[PDB]
Amino acid sequence: ARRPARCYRYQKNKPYPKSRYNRAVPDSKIRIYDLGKKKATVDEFPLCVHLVSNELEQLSSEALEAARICANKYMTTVSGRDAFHLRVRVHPFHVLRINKMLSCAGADRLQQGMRGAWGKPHGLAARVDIGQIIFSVRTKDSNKDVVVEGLRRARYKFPGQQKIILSKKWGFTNLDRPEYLKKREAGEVKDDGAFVKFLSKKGSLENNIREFPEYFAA
Amino acid sequence: AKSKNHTAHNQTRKAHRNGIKKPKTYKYPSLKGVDPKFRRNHKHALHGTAKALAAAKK
Amino acid sequence: GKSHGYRSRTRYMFQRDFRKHGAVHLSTYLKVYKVGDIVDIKANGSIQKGMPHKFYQGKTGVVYNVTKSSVGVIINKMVGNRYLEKRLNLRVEHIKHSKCRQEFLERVKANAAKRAEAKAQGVAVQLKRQPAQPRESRIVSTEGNVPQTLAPVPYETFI
Amino acid sequence: SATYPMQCSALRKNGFVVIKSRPCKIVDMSTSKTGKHGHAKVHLVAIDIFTGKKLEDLSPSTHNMEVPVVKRNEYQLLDIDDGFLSLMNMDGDTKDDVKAPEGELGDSLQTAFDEGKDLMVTIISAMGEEAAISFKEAARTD
Amino acid sequence: VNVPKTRKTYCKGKTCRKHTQHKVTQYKAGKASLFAQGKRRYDRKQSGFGGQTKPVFHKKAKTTKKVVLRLECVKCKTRAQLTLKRCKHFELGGEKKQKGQAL
RNA sequence: UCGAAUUUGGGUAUAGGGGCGAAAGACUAAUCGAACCAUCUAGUAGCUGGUUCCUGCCGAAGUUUCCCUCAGGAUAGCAGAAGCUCGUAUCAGUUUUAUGAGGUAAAGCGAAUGAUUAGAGGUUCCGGGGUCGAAAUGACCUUGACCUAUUCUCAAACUUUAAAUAUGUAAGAAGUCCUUGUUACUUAAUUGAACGUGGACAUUUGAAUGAAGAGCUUUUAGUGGGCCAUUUUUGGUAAGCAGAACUGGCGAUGCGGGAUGAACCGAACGUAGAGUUAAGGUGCCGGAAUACACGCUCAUCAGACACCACAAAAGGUGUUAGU
RNA sequence: GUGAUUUCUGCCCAGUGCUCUGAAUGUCAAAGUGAAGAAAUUCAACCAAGCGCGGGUAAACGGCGGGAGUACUC
RNA sequence: GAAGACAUUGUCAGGUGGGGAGUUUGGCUGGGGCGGCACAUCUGUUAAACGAUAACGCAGAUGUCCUAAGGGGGGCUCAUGGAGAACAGAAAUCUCCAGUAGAACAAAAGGGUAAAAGCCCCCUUGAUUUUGAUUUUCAGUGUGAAUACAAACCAUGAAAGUGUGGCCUAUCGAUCCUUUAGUCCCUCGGAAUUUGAGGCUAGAGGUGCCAGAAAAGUUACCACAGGGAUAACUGGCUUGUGGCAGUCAAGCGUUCAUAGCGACAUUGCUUUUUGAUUCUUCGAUGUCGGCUCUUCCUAUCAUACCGAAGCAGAAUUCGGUAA
RNA sequence: GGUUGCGGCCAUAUCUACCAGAAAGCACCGUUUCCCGUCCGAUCAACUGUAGUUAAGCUGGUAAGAGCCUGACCGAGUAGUGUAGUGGGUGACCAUACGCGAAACUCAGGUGCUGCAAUCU
RNA sequence: GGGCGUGUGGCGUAGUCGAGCGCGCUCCCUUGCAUGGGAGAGGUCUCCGGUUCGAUUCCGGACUCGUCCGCCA
RNA sequence: GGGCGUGUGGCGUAGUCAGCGCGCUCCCUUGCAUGGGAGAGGUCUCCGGUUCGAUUCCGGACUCGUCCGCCA
Ligand SMILES: [Zn+2]
Repeated sequence: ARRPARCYRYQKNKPYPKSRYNRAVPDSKIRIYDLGKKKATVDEFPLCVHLVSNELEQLSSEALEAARICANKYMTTVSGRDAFHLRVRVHPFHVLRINKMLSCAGADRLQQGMRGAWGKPHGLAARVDIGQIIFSVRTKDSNKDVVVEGLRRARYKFPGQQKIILSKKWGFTNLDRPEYLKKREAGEVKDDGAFVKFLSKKGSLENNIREFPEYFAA
Repeated sequence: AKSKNHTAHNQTRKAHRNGIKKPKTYKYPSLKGVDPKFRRNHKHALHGTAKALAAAKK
Repeated sequence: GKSHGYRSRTRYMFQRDFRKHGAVHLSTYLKVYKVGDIVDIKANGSIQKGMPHKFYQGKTGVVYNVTKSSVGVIINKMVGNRYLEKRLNLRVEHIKHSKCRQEFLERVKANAAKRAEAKAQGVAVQLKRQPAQPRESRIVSTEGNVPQTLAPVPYETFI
Repeated sequence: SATYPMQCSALRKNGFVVIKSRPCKIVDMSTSKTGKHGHAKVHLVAIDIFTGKKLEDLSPSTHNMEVPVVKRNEYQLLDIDDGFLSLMNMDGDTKDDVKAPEGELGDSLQTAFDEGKDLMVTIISAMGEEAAISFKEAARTD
Repeated sequence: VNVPKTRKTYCKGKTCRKHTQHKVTQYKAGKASLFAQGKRRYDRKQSGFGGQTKPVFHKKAKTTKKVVLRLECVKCKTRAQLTLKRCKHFELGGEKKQKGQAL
């Protein structure tokens, strides 16, 4: 009962989010976005691999769900359920419309054609760009060959072209590997639930000393 | 039998055929819309000025 | 149906601005306009009386009438294939003097000063403005400025 | 004005109409196409509020029918004498112009006033003629 | 709406030329006289054969009328008219609105 | 069907909104849901068809507003004709300089509004579930809220910020400066306002470029179905679909090229001669190198040129070059 | 109007018509009557039939519903 | 003989009167009809940062309400949160603190507003008179709405000032006719007085199809002028839907992803489905099905030769060259 | 230079937490007969400048302070965009040519200036 | 052809994952215009698989029944 | 497919930005006839918004009953 994704592949319309002018959309099919060992610390998983688009198109929420299930299932079967952290870095906010025509014989007796042809919501999609990350996984350096294969299996569920790039960053942060290493040898990083908070030279010295004590322990 | 609703095609060409002449400006523009208390005094001021110039160059 | 009211499509045009709402400062009431002054029109949304229409926002005109709290301004409006003369009564919160006119008057008085001082010698005053001429010959030296060779950089991911 | 126009399709059930210069209240509405090409016609069956007669009219749907203004007003009885009720308004105004009802409503109201209940009377105004339709008893404020 | 029964307003009655007290009423049209020229012409045109000779209006759309107040100066008896906007309910009896009291 | 509610001759009666009808709107002289003839009558038609010699010059519109207006008119616009007042300017689909105005593209969300993923630390006179508890505004875990510092992703009807392109004004003589006349306006007041008298400043007189004359008036035709292309863009799965914005076109237009074609590329046209080219081409059709140079490809459906006359995901120790 | 014979033609007069020798001021023309006026005229009373009120009529046009209990009953 | 000043007849007046006559029975519109109002308007957006800008585009709204919810002045600060106080608790009243508006301002939405434009109190009628000018829509017509003055007369405050309805953007109506107010002015044409009538200036009674006809159907008995500007065939563009084919592989298959299948996803093809559109045809292209007859396509049911199997034989299934 | 009265621009001026303030001026402060206003002389009104106090207001300083302001060749000539091609690509879209040119980020600095009149060790 | 829902003892019918009632008649007791009372029998919850610990109950498939929409000019 | 109406205690329903009557269950009184008073009983179909407050005002959803879906 669902149209093929080629009818909604391209970004032909303006963004159409769920708002107080829509008020009746179907809920998204993808619901879980962070999975694997999502409660892991930052220095547990140094390596990060990205599935990144090469197209300017719309990805369906159904396709996002299918790719998430495929990559998660493959990596938990080959490497264990808590050896990786996968994060879906796109969210379906664009709403797809359909002008539903009757498929009955002699439909033109009651069709009215293209008059008042404004559509009804039937699906949700995420609008991506050139070089935008869809999937991001962080793991140890011993799981590179299985997370590349997991992303390669997940790439079949997506239209268009995607690339698998091994990032130069440490995990889900934005510093490089030696930059993060020379930062964490000092005490100016401090862990959070999954992420890490950093020290800055601004701010009040009392707060900067109750937090982050080992760097000032010089 | 629907038809074309509205367009602005060819309109700037039609205007710029013999078009977009600026209005002619003049010395001594019109005093309509100017404040009547100003004009009522301005009449007497010009009348006195004309009488003084006539008496000077009589 | 369609809607073309007096203040249609004037949302961001007649918003005030960020962090300068409230009452207006007293310089706009202390400024003095005379007949023949050239003024810019920018409406103040805080004052609802004497408002200009949305067409005249950012338009520049000439004062022709001065009343108690307002100013009469003449604008030239393109209607069809010609310009028409439009007379507007605007409160003084919606107008300010045009700075280009006072810049030109400063050029006039400095220009007359130059002509007056150089008339005592006759030194070919050359009072017209000139645009940006092509730059002439020069000698650039390498003392402490030996050239540094640059090359194109190879490609990287940078994510 | 006393009365205002309306469209037949704009009319609906339990609404007031003017039929043959009488205030009437609709009980039935039915629309049937005149011809396959043509517009539907509205057949209206209504009951006069004052007299209880059944009046029907059919019209084009696009036609405009006259509609009265009906006001229902709430009063307390003071006396029933000579077939004329005496009523008492909020803020203490009194009217005696209302004639007493002549049917089983009037009989029940007469017996209720004879045996001494405090009776709340609803009288309606439409097109310059006045009548009483129903009565209740005040459950509180005895 | 509600309008008070009296009003101090301008009177151009050639002796006042100022604000005097005025008693207000509502304007009523008055009966259409016979022997008005249009009525005589209409009767002459309607006599004979030919049926109805003039249009009779049917497509009524307004539900209200503009109310007209008749002001009457108490000194020199001169009268003025002024119209108001459209209102479904109108009254001249002054029952003033009161603020901090119950429903 | 054939002895009768039979068939039929002649005479006679009924005449056109009338007749007659065992009823079909049947018949009433090949004419009937109102006969025929003549006149009114050359009835009216916003609708279809046609509209008669040559050459020269200029040359459109399918758009604004109103209409029982939507196949039509009026009105403005576009066009022609007649000119008139002057003689290089009170010009300009242009640039520069100076100065305004704007809320789109972009960006932002550890900034307001709204949406939204994940943990962390706290708050229980201040939650809910279990377990331990006599019970407890009891305890221990868990889960929900709220707060605090973070984190992932967004917005036609969100925004602090904010372009590009378009867009207003000014670049003087109708100007600037000095002095002092008028007034019933205005001021406490010759204070000011406006218009003035007299005097000074001229060809670099106030940026560039170009001007092909500049300005003004009257009158009237046709038109008021448009369509296509690039870019922006709306509805739609889409359409040689429907609807907008700026420009250029076709209509109204031939010529060279795209084999062919209204719109594409090039270029717009008096009659000829010579030369050079545009776009496109140079094996032969076919005018012009089976030129030169470096590589790649062998297809048991090769490929061969924009608009344009289609092909995708996924693969291949085919072959080549790379990381 | 229905359409030989045979056998039957149930219920409904609220609506729309049709029909009364009923009862009688509600609607209520012209003429006529009264008042006011200087008159044109204005205002009232009175006011025929028909409407309106009250009956009849379906071999007149027509019409012949729902909710519970256990065909029947409410 | 009967009847008799009653019938009859004549003229007026009321009723009845499709028996008959005449006429009417909107427009837009992805054909028309039904539906809706995109028909007079308003807010935000589409709208592409001056202005303008379409669709039966999106989200909504109007035919009202108000003697205060208008005008002037004075005092005060709101939503919310925290901490307290008998009954009194989630919500009654009182007190303090924080509080850029997160409240309120009649209504739809968007702007604007903090010693206020909000809440409370005091006084009032400027929601008044006289005609002009200007802005929006625009033909620079009307109507509606609005802006700034002039000449009066007022309100309020100590005053400067403010006020010509509602904080701003919507909230509404020609000619003819009737009626009211003013001037108590002009005319009734042989001359006067008084009624009556007609004029001048300003309002009201209303046309919502909102620049403004007085208006029910049917036609299968039908007619005329036209239209491919416009529907019902084929053909053409598109392929949602229909049909057919792939890729990936969580699983089914005792065990085993792929012998045979194959979820969640995703890429295509076809024009033997039905839609969508309106390009051609309305001075006509004969419109279902069957019978008859020829040829073509392959996405192969059988026959020929083969490969694979969860092929022992028999039977079967999957696939290839093949029309 | 401090302070007061009236201001202009309206955070470099605001906010949070501390510290300091000679002189003068502001301020808190004392009182209810009179004018006046309140449930309440708390606000407002009036009287005294006396009985007192810098505790607060106010001013200034401090803070790897929050905010705000300025600058950068910091990001970045990046994103976006005007013009051009019989450019690439099935397409989606993307390079190049002639031009214009952001925002976030990062870093550095700053934290009221001033007009008129009066008055002050 | 497609969609949607349905399936309980001989019959009707109640079911939140932990098969009851009424009717038929088996027996006994108890009565003209023939009753009542008490103990009875009676299901593979349509079937087949998986989940659970155990499915009427949850899920997937099949069967069956009942509705709704569909050929041409 | 589209449009309209519909749900209030068992029933009838009414309504201002949940009431009675008849049912039900008790009690009391007096026939010929009775009547009275108490209670238990209603998330106003449901869910939101608006509003001091919503049966009432609006939006969305469910159920049921209707009416159209025609020319070729
Ligand atoms: Zn007077």
